[PDB]
Amino acid sequence: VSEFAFRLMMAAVIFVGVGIMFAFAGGHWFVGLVVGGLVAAFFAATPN
Amino acid sequence: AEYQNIFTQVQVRGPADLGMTEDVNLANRSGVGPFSTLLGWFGNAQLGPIYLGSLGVLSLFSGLMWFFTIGIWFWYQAGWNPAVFLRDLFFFSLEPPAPEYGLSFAAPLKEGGLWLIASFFMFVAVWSWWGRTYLRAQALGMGKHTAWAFLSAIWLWMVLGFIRPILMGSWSEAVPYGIFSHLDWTNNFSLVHGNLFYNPFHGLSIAFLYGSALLFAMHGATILAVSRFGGERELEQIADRGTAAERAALFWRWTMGFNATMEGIHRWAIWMAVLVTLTGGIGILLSGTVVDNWYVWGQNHGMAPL
Amino acid sequence: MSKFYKIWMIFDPRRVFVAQGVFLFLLAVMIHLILLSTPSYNWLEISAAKYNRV
Amino acid sequence: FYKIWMIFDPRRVFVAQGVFLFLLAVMIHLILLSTPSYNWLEISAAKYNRV
Amino acid sequence: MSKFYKIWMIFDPRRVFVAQGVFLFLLAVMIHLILLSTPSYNWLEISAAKYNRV
Amino acid sequence: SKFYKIWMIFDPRRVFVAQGVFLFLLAVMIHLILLSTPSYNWLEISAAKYNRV
Amino acid sequence: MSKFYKIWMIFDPRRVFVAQGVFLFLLAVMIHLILLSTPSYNWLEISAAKYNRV
Amino acid sequence: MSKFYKIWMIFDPRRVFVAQGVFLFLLAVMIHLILLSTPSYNWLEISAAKYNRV
Amino acid sequence: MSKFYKIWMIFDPRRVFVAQGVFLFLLAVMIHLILLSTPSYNWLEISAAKYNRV
Amino acid sequence: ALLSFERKYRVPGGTLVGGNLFDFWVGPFYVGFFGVATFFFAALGIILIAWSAVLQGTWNPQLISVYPPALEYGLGGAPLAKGGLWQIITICATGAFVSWALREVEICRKLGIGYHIPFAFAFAILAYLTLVLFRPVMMGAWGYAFPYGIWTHLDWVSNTGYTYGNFHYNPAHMIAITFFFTNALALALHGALVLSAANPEKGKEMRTPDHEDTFFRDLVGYSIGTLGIHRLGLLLSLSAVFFSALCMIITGTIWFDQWVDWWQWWVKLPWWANIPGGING
Amino acid sequence: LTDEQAQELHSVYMSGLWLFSAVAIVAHLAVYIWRPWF
Amino acid sequence: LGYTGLTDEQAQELHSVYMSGLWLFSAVAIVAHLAVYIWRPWF
Amino acid sequence: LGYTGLTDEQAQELHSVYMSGLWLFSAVAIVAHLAVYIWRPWF
Amino acid sequence: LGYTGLTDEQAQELHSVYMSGLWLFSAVAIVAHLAVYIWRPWF
Amino acid sequence: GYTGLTDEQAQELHSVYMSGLWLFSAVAIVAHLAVYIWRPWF
Amino acid sequence: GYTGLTDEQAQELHSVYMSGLWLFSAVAIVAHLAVYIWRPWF
Amino acid sequence: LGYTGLTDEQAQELHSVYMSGLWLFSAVAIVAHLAVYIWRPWF
Ligand code: BCL
Ligand code: BCL
Ligand SMILES: CC[C@H]1c2cc3[nH]c4c(c3C)C(=O)[C@H](C(=O)OC)c4c3nc(cc4[nH]c(cc(n2)[C@@H]1C)c(C(C)=O)c4C)[C@@H](C)[C@@H]3CCC(=O)OC/C=C(\C)CCC[C@H](C)CCC[C@H](C)CCCC(C)C
Ligand SMILES: CC[C@H]1c2cc3[nH]c4c(c3C)C(=O)[C@H](C(=O)OC)c4c3nc(cc4[nH]c(cc(n2)[C@@H]1C)c(C(C)=O)c4C)[C@@H](C)[C@@H]3CCC(=O)OC/C=C(\C)CCC[C@H](C)CCC[C@H](C)CCCC(C)C
Ligand SMILES: COC1=C(OC)C(=O)C(C/C=C(\C)CC/C=C(\C)CC/C=C(\C)CC/C=C(/C)CC/C=C(\C)CC/C=C(\C)CC/C=C(\C)CC/C=C(\C)CC/C=C(\C)CCC=C(C)C)=C(C)C1=O
Ligand SMILES: COC(C)(C)C/C=C/C(C)=C/C=C/C(C)=C/C=C/C(C)=C/C=C/C=C(C)/C=C/C=C(\C)CC/C=C(\C)CCC=C(C)C
Ligand SMILES: COC(C)(C)C/C=C/C(C)=C/C=C/C(C)=C/C=C/C(C)=C/C=C/C=C(C)/C=C/C=C(\C)CC/C=C(\C)CCC=C(C)C
Ligand SMILES: COC(C)(C)C/C=C/C(C)=C/C=C/C(C)=C/C=C/C(C)=C/C=C/C=C(C)/C=C/C=C(\C)CC/C=C(\C)CCC=C(C)C
Ligand SMILES: COC(C)(C)C/C=C/C(C)=C/C=C/C(C)=C/C=C/C(C)=C/C=C/C=C(C)/C=C/C=C(\C)CC/C=C(\C)CCC=C(C)C
Ligand SMILES: COC(C)(C)C/C=C/C(C)=C/C=C/C(C)=C/C=C/C(C)=C/C=C\C=C(C)\C=C\C=C(/C)CC/C=C(\C)CCC=C(C)C
Ligand SMILES: CCCCCCCCCCCCO[C@@H]1O[C@H](CO)[C@@H](O[C@H]2O[C@H](CO)[C@@H](O)[C@H](O)[C@H]2O)[C@H](O)[C@H]1O
Repeated sequence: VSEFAFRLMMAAVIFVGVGIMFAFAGGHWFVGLVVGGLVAAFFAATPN
Repeated sequence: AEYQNIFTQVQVRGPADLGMTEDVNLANRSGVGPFSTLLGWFGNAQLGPIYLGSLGVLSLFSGLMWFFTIGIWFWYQAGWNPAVFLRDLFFFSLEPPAPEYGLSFAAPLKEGGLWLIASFFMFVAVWSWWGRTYLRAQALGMGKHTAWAFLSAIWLWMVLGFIRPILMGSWSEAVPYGIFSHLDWTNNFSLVHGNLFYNPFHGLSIAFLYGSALLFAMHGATILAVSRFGGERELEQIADRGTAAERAALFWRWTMGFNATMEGIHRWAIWMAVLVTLTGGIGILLSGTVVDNWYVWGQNHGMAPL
Repeated sequence: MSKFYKIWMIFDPRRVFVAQGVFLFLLAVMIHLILLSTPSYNWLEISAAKYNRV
Repeated sequence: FYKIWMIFDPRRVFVAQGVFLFLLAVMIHLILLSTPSYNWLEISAAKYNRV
Repeated sequence: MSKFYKIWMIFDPRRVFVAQGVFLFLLAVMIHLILLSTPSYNWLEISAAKYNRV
Repeated sequence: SKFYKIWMIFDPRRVFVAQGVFLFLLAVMIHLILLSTPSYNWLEISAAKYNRV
Repeated sequence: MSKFYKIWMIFDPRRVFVAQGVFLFLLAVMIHLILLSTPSYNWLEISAAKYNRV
Repeated sequence: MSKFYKIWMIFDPRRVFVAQGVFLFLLAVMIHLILLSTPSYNWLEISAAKYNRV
Repeated sequence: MSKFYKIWMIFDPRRVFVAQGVFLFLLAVMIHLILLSTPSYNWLEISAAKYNRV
Repeated sequence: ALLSFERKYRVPGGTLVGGNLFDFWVGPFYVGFFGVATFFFAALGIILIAWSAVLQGTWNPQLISVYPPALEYGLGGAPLAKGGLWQIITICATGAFVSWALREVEICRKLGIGYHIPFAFAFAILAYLTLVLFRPVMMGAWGYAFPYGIWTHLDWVSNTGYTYGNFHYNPAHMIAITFFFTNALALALHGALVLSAANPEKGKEMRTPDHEDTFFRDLVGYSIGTLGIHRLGLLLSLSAVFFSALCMIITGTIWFDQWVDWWQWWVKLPWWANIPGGING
Repeated sequence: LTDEQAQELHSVYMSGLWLFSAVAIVAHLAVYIWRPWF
Repeated sequence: LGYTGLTDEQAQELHSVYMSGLWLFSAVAIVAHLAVYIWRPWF
Repeated sequence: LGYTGLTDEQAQELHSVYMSGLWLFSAVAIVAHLAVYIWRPWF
Repeated sequence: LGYTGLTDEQAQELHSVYMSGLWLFSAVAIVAHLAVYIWRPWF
Repeated sequence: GYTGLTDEQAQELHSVYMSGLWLFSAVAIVAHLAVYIWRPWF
Repeated sequence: GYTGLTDEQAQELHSVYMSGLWLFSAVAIVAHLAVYIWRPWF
Repeated sequence: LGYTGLTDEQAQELHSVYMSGLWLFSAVAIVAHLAVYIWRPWF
């Protein structure tokens, strides 16, 4: 399991979690989806 | 695991390559731009230079005018509201004039004249860009293959927007400049002409689109499967055939019973790609002008039960 | 207003001439088309009405 | 339990533990706020007649 | 304006000639098309109706 | 104490970046949840309090 | 104020000039079309109504 | 306070100037479009209402 | 307390400054949009209603 | 007969099943265990298609059709005349495709090359199974699959696409179409560029990968490189097929109404949902 | 992953776990006082 | 000196022949426009 | 400056003839504008 | 600084000519705005 | 130290992080105290 | 100096940029005053 | 500490200047908030 692979699985799961959280908190699924995608992309693009 | 050569595991960067010059006018050439590590994980991370000749600048200016004209009309449809503009962006449309104007230029600006202006802009831009591709092939002494491959798609585009409206006698037939407006134009075109599925040239165009996907999956997989023998360097495998070319040929020789060469597979590729738009343009041209109901036509020509 | 000539020392004459020609042509076509768009200025239809043409 | 830091990469272990704990905490907090019996905002709103 | 000639020393003559030929053809066909589209100046229908052919 | 070992392993730059992003996300979460509740929409609290709408 | 010469010691005159020309033209055409949109500022419409061309 | 001159030791004027230009132009056009959105501040239509041009 | 400055040693001044600028401008835009959203605090609506503009 | 360079590659080995029982070449074709399997399945499928033609009463190649069982049979069997021949031919087709892929795996092993080709073919096989196995089973009826006729399977396509309005509004459909169209564009560009480099203007020297990099940087200010273009082609085709199978796995299972209404969620975003003006205001 | 290094890391991790767990336990007791769930 | 690698005398000759062609084309255009405007004016 | 390095006399003559052409074009445009306004004014 | 290779004197004369052009453009724009505002004011 | 930081460096970074955290904690405590005074939520 | 600018030229650049900023701000202040006179927004 | 090559005095001066900017920004923010509360309190 490469560093990139672990970062990718973590990005997916953190995207799901923060998307759920901001979908409930933000009043719509779109806000949660956008926040999750943004944070996960910023996480996965950055290496270790 | 076993490496599959889909991403470069190690990147290397060196001097900025400014390219060659056979008959290139160095003056119009730009300077090397930045380097993209993310995009370099898939290919050449270098950006630029960009050649900006006389047909190139003409194309840039005309395309800027076309896109900007569509944008201004979209803002007008928004009530100049940025929030609406970002809400109804897909649903906007710079529609052509309604059929009662026919081919006449005497249409109100709000009633399709602006569409005529933007269409002129895009026409000029695309034709100057075709000239640009031909000239850039000319400067480096290369064949004009990219120019003709572009001319195929240009002909489909001209049929959709210019030639078919002229033949039908109304600008109302042409495609609007909208996101879902042109999707709806496509679906309505099929419904009006009676199941475009039974257009033989629509079927041929789909055959060659499916064939382009099949052929590029096959060629990409083949070249990646022999990239361990330097299969990527296709030009040198043409000039000096290696074990990569022979293994690639023999795979398909033993699979299908026949094979290509390192050069002729690209002849297959270019023809498979250009037949898509060639047959598509023919089929759109015949629709309405010659056949108004493709399913009844199919019935009369086999192709469908009576 | 007696010093503009040296722009020809910072601008390639071929590039600027082509840019000017393209710009003037596009602008002229756009204005002629706008005039044709307006029913009060389309000279073909104006002469059609004044001379009683179809 | 001592070999956990050896077989398992400590960076992975720490990141996974932190992310999982944060997600589980927000999930349980959302579950509480969903039901009308442990939603502190709604309960206090009904308590002081502030809603 | 008696010195307009030296522009040939700036732009390639073949370039200018082929570009102006393409431009002339495009402008001519565009004007012909505009005139054909308008009912007033569509000469074919003018000769059809005027000679009572239609 | 004894927690300074957490700074012997993890890179401070990514730790600080993640901390900033997480804190902004959490603060946005709390403010958005509060404005989601009609009982704590301070804007509407003032609108009714000052007889605005 | 009387010191703006130092912007061109770093910026390229050619790029700056071409970009500003394109921006000025885009702004001008955007404003002209804006005025043409509003019927209270559509000079062709206003002249058509004043002289009874419709 | 007036010691921010070292910010250009941190940021090149190359990127900073273009970013400032695009940002300020974008804010200007955004706010002007916002004003055009609201009928209470669309100055062309308000001038039409004052001068009875509709 | 005083030992805050060393964060500048840890972090890139250029990247930190760009991130702070983009984050701050996005935050300001978001808050202004939030205020505009409620008719309670849409200052254009309040001013028009107070001054009888719509 | 062999190519002028073939003999040094025609060596034993690489076979998954057998190893000398079915290690030979019939003409150019490599016959393996899976070669035998795929020949049997394909011959059976073709003969059964012809037999279904005579049961249908037509010999027009464009009128021959082999329909699946009706919706009433659910996911069960069917008489050969009703939907059974279609089920047998689906068995034969699946077997033939899988055997073809595994025969390609054997050929890859014997030539010492990568397995990109059988993998890319497995993508097409799974799209086919999405249309004939996954979607019908998730829906519960073999009658939701397509018939085996040249023009009747287009009738299946049209009826399915209009069961959900205009299918153009499926977003997975949109990304799949963008992938297909850009894949065709990429194929055109790649073929043209390589042919232009290998075939110069007239009677002059052949060009170099640097020359084609130069051409595409002078054209669009970029070049992806000769390894990158083949990566991109494989990715575009495989992802087009993936999102094709995706658009038809969520259709009639997750979304049931006209797909256009999907795009309502964006225009009803509360901040600008109720603004007057615009197309939908 | 030397045994001393891993053991010290384990000691620190267990200490932090106990601290966080005690804080959570105090929170749980205060919550039960606020409202019982069982 | 210049860009196209030409002199002034050959430029003069080329300008002369191009101007002769332009005047001929424009004169034929003028004659055609007169014929049409007499046939059917647009003013 | 001196990206082309054209000798100042050459730039002078180039600008002079370019302005000659520009003045010619603007004069023809002015004449056409006057004719159009007289035929059918927009003011 | 001095990225583009221009020197102080070149920058000064370039700025002088560009500002002369800017003032000319601004004066033409001012007179055009005055004419339009007289024809139809917006305030 | 496998991340490059030594014991003195680690102690300095940890102490600075703790002091910043406690300053944030004082600000947050004041904020929550003010919010509770304005209206209790318990 | 991450672009090769010394103290003097950095100071001079900041002074001229600030002069430009103040010029822009003065123009904006005049515009805002004129608009608020034409149509106040409070 | 490192990771950027800076010195102690460079970090101190950069932080002091940045804090001057931050305090100016926050003072303007306080003034604006007070003005808004006066014009229309949200509390
Ligand atoms: C309900 C709708 C109808 C239908 C209605 C139509 C209509 C109408 C058309 C097609 C056409 C096609 N259909 Mg169909 N089609 C249907 C069902 C299908 C199905 C299916 C599985 O059901 C498939 C695979 C297809 C596939 C196809 C393609 C083979 C073909 C499009 C070729 C192409 O790539 O043009 C894409 C390329 C272009 C259009 C030219 C673009 C190139 C030019 C130069 C653009 C310049 C770009 C510009 C300068 C800048 C771009 C802007 C920037 C990027 C922002 N159709 C159903 C039955 N179809 C087209 C065709 O030709 O077939 C006869 C066509 O007109
Ligand atoms: C009426 C009921 C009570 C209540 C019932 C409870 C109960 C029961 C509990 C809490 C707990 C908490 N409550 Mg409470 N709580 C209430 C409502 C709230 C509200 C609100 C909006 O009203 C807020 C903001 C909070 C906030 C909190 C937190 C202070 C605390 C959870 C800590 C945590 O999740 O760490 C997780 C987050 C992290 C660890 C961040 C680090 C992870 C990052 C994101 C990813 C890892 C990367 C990084 C490099 C890893 C390094 C470190 C690793 C750990 C190795 N509560 C009401 C008032 N609350 C919990 C607690 O007390 O914990 C001690 C708990 O058990
Ligand atoms: C064989 C048929 C297929 C095909 C082939 C094909 N397409 C082609 C070609 C070929 C062979 C080209 O050579 C040509 C090309 O250049 O490709 C890269 C092209 C092309 N196909 C394109 C698109 C395209 N092709 C499509 C389809 C297809 N093309 C078919 C599937 C489609 C679809 C499916 O709709 C699209 C959208 C373009 C990428 C390109 C033609 C570009 C062109 O003509 O551009 C003209 C410009 C405009 C009209 C608008 C420009 C908009 C800009 C924003 C203007 C401003 C620019 C800015 C000022 C730049 C600033 C830069 C500086 C900061 C440096
Ligand atoms: C996944 C990306 C694209 C792709 C890739 C791809 N295709 C591939 C490969 C790859 C990488 C191969 O290696 C393999 C090959 O050998 O290519 C020549 C192949 C192949 N793709 C083929 C076709 C094909 N690919 C298609 C599509 C695609 N292939 C994708 C777009 C299509 C479409 C879109 O319609 C077709 C028709 C073959 C040329 C070949 C596989 C040949 C094969 O399966 O061999 C064994 C079987 C036979 C020779 C005949 C079997 C006959 C049946 C038993 C009876 C008929 C059943 C069928 C259901 C009838 C339906 C008829 C109606 C639908 C009209
Ligand atoms: C750069 O690199 C590259 C190359 O080059 C270097 C390449 O080239 C290629 C390849 C690309 C091309 C050549 C371009 C053209 C390709 C296409 C347009 C793609 C689509 C292709 C086709 C439709 C072609 C036909 C495809 C198929 C599937 C037909 C295959 C044929 C058969 C089904 C026969 C299979 C036979 C088998 C398995 C043997 C079975 C044997 C037995 C059971 C026992 C013996 C039996 C017998 C004696 C029976 C009779 C004989 C036989 C077997 C056959 C003859 C008789 C028949 C009845 C059929 C690529 C991609 C490339 O990138
Ligand atoms: C929807 O919103 C609307 C449009 C309604 C309202 C929004 C309006 C907005 C946002 C407007 C923005 C306006 C702005 C930013 C305008 C800026 C205008 C400027 C700066 C114009 C400057 C023009 C300068 C010109 C035209 C200079 C021209 C110079 C020449 C022609 C001379 C050529 C130069 C030479 C010869 C240089 C010689 C020197 C050397 C060394 C060769
Ligand atoms: C939507 O908006 C609408 C359309 C409604 C309104 C908008 C209108 C707008 C924005 C209009 C903008 C108009 C502008 C900016 C017009 C500018 C026109 C200019 C600058 C024209 C300049 C023309 C110059 C010409 C024609 C020069 C011609 C020169 C020659 C023909 C001679 C060339 C030969 C030379 C110089 C010899 C050189 C040789 C040697 C050896 C040096
Ligand atoms: C629905 O229910 C919800 C989800 C809303 C309720 C749930 C809430 C939850 C899950 C809350 C969880 C809260 C938690 C776990 C909060 C943790 C907060 C922490 C750890 C805050 C720490 C802050 C520390 C800060 C801000 C430190 C700042 C440091 C400075 C300002 C100094 C800068 C110097 C640095 C960064 C390094 C110095 C450099 C050298 C070389 C020493
Ligand atoms: C969804 O939730 C809503 C929106 C409802 C409410 C939630 C709101 C939230 C979560 C708000 C969050 C707000 C935050 C975190 C605000 C933080 C603001 C801060 C700390 C801003 C700091 C700004 C600092 C600035 C602007 C400093 C600028 C510095 C200068 C202008 C001076 C130039 C600097 C130089 C020259 C560096 C010195 C370098 C040398 C070499 C001397
Ligand atoms: C903030 O936004 C700004 C304002 C800055 C810019 C944004 C602009 C935007 C958002 C633009 C959006 C553009 C879109 C979505 C365009 C969509 C275009 C589509 C989907 C086009 C699809 C098909 C178009 C076709 C097939 C057009 C074909 C046109 C021709 C073949 C040429 C037509 C030529 C004609 C009609 C005759 C021309 C000759 C004369 C004399 C008029
Ligand atoms: C994977 C990333 C995206 C995650 C998406 C997961 C599916 C949806 C998860 C959230 C589902 C519940 O999320 C919540 O639902 C309620 C349903 O009333 C909606 O909330 C809406 O109604 C509630 C009352 O019920 C109001 O208080 C609120 O003002 C309004 O927006 C929103 O949708 C969201 O606040």
